[PDB]
Amino acid sequence: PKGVSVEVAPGRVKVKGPKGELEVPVSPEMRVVVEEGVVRVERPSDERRHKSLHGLTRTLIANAVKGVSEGYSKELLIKGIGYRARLVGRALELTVGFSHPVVVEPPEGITFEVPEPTRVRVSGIDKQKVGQVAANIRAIRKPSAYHEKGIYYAGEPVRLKPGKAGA
Amino acid sequence: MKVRASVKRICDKCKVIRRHGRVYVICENPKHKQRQG
Amino acid sequence: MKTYVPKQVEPRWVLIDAEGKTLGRLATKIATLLRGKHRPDWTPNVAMGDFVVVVNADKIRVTGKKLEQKIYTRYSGYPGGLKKIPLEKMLATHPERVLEHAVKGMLPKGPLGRRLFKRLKVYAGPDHPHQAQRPEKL
Amino acid sequence: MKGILGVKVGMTRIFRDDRAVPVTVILAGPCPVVQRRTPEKDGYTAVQLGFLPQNPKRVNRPLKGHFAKAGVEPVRILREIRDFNPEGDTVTVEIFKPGERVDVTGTSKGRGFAGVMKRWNFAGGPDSHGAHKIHRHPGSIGNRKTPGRVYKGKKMAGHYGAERVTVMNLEVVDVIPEENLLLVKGAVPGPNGGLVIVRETKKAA
RNA sequence: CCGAGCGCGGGAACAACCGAGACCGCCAGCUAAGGCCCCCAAGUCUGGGCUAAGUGGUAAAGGAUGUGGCGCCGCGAAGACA
RNA sequence: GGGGAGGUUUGGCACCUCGAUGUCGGCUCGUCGCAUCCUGGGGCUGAAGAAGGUCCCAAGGGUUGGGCUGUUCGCCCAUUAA
RNA sequence: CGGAAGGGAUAACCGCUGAAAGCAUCUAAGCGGGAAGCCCGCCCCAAGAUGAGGCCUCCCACGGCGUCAAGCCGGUAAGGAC
Repeated sequence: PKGVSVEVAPGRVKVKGPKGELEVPVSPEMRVVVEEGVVRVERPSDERRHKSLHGLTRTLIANAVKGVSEGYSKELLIKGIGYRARLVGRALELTVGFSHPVVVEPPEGITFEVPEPTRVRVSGIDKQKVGQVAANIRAIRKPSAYHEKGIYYAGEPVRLKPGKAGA
Repeated sequence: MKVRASVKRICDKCKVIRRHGRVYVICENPKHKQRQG
Repeated sequence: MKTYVPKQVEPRWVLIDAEGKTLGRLATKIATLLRGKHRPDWTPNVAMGDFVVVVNADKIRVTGKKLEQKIYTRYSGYPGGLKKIPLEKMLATHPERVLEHAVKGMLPKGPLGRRLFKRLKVYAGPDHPHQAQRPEKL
Repeated sequence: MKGILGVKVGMTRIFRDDRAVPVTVILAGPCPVVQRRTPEKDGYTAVQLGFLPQNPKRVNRPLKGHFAKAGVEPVRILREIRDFNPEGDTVTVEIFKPGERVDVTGTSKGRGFAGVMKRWNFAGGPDSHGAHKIHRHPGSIGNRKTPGRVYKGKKMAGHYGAERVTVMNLEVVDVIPEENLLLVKGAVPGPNGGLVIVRETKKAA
């Protein structure tokens, strides 16, 4: 956590980065402190719920920091045929297996950006709400449909028999 | 399979994951897709 | 001798917080006061137990999964007239109700048992009609 | 969401367009706006609306000739449009332009105590084969021993008349300010020449 | 045991489950069963264990990386689980 | 081959009712139940699509008209998203 | 003409960042989608909502016994009724 900007509040460790700030509030349980320069976190005890919280949370904020330290690596590879991804002005006008163009709009806190129509890119400045939108588009046009055709993160398609298996 | 009182780990690549309260048996193939119901 | 019966004493008013408190446990206390069980000369057939103005009942604490679990019910004489509402929605829309329901059931059923319910005003605030005395309690 | 008061007249079928249209007419006419109602001293947003002028000795006392603008009362007194904050002056008819659809409230005429068939609707039956005893009759009501009671509101014979209804999605294709009329798709509840308010319709807002 | 004890207190309500043989009165005291946050009378007593389902608040063969504790047998600082 | 549930069928019991508790179906009027016929949705598929097979959630509203039989049952006719 | 369109919370289920248990997870912290179904949005009742509410106004004292305490009695004002 070098050029970061953490901030200990009661149960809400606020953190600024080169892009913007993020508040990541978690249960006060355990201990949330900025010491020496890097941030630490430590369970109150060896209690199941607590241990869980300790790990989960410590890593949550650990990403929260590296989130404003730019954690955006998320982009969709649209495969298939007549599937073009455009970007006019602010909105993204991709055109999949659907009978109409797919119209998405970069909301507050994150940005998309479509280089070429075969693959959308998304600079996400919020690791949480990020994969949610990755999944937004992936689940907007689900791929693999038996043989192929659709929207892949990059996840190697599992097949199934094409012009067959239907008696 | 898919929803039945006797849920197994069948092909070892399946797991028991006590999600949302009740038991499921998840894997890769959704054919093994049991559930404690 | 012959047991003594109180004269027409002057009803004493009282104010209670609410927030952070436990629903049942709270009412638990309210009731015993709506009657004279706290006063040394409690009498069964009379009604002389303090009036109780409770503030911001909109923030009462409740254990377990009540919030999502606990379901209140009302039945209109009509077929399929059962109407059940979750403690969760009772707070949102007019929550001063929860505390009342909780208490009403914790008071006698007879005529005066409702008479004493009248002695209790609950507000989703705080804030009351600053009528008089009203010494806050704990 | 605006409105206008009104009295009923006309019904025909005027060959507008080229096709036929059942034409219910209403005289909105000079229907006053006398007093608004604001949140804190009321709890909503409404206005009071009068109607036809003939009122001298038989009315008197408070009038609301008081109010803050007199004008005297109608004779058909006044009602109330919620969510409507006008401009000021007594509102005529043209509030609604031809080409819009609207809601409308009014009393239904009175058919009083009727026979269950002509009420909710049952059936009756045995006009011949069975008995003559139970022609226009409800037959049965509840179950045998349990419940052993008569269902709350299980449809029964009785009144079906002096009520009131609000109809939605009627269509006005004319409005004559020259004598204060409103020409709509005929569906007009109530009799020819009584109480009827018009308000804006609802579809998607 | 009732019946003959639908006389009494528990059992929410209940001849015969538990308590307990009513001559009569009393605005007196110990107590049974059962109980003690409030109905309704008495500990929101003391102290320490378990559970997260409203389990309590009425179900089995049977099923599981639920949680608490316990026992066994390798692996491992020669360096392991992943 | 084992374990349960439901209380519609078919029974074992003989406690309310022999100084009366009118037994079949159809007309009329229903209301509720869900282990759902249809209509929403989703998971699986020995599912290309079409359509189907199966399970899980879901009663909002709907569940048609005739032939025959006193017959509820059922068979048939014309249909229906059913 | 009515079902609606739209809003809100969700099931089954589909998802995101994420641990305990260095990997994995749709979850134990948090967020999203998601049903003719739940709450509303609609129509009607409806303040005996004994709690009898709110608003716009409108009329008004001593007239005879209650001096001090609530009544009681006769015609009037807004009016109401026959």
